[PDB]
Amino acid sequence: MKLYIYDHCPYCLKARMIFGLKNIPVELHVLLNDDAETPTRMVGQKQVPILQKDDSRYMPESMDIVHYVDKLDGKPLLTGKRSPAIEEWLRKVNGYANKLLLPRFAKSAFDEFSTPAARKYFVDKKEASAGNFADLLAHSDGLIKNISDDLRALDKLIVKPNAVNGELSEDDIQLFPLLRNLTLVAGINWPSRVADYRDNMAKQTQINLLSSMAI
Ligand SMILES: N[C@@H](CCC(=O)N[C@@H](CS)C(=O)NCC(=O)O)C(=O)O
Repeated sequence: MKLYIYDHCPYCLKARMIFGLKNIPVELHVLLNDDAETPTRMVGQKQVPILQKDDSRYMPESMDIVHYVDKLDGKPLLTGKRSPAIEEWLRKVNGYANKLLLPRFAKSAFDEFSTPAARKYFVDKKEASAGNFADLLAHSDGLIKNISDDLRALDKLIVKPNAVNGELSEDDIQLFPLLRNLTLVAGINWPSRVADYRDNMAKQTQINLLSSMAI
């Protein structure tokens, strides 16, 4: 199997998580952010992630990829219950986290931005949809306060460091990518159960945190 991604893309992280949790090899390939030709040839639209199955078929959609991979060996791991409280929290934080993440992604040394044109493509598309990056960065301290406050609420919902609801579930798939990407945001106050879950799930999934790149 092969997986076509951007390193910053949370949907790509979801797909990467199931390969890491099950110790399944996969050939990761980062596409440039301005590359429409490759994904459109594969799945008829420009988006990532894209899985190539062993028989050469290409398949988009992070949660279809997660479901497919988790069933291959007949022993799915994502058997635990989801939590309405976690869904509510993610609904709230996914409503604004991009205001912190997008301007920081755009400055950072991710492979999908390795040409000037690919980085500029991201900046121009995302300033159009999310707003002027200088203005988003001007509001960093208020947005960091908001994240830190919301992380204190999440802290009470982290049942175990290895699984947000106590048994591995799709809520780990939905939550970890956001926490991983938030480690790029210098200044966040991380509560202890959230921090332990972040670190434990990074190890289980073999996905790097971005703490060393934080800005
Ligand atoms: N529903 C898709 C969402 C994927 C997605 O929105 N990926 C973003 C990158 S994070 C992307 O491909 N946007 C279009 C682009 O980069 O041209 C999934 O779950 O895989």
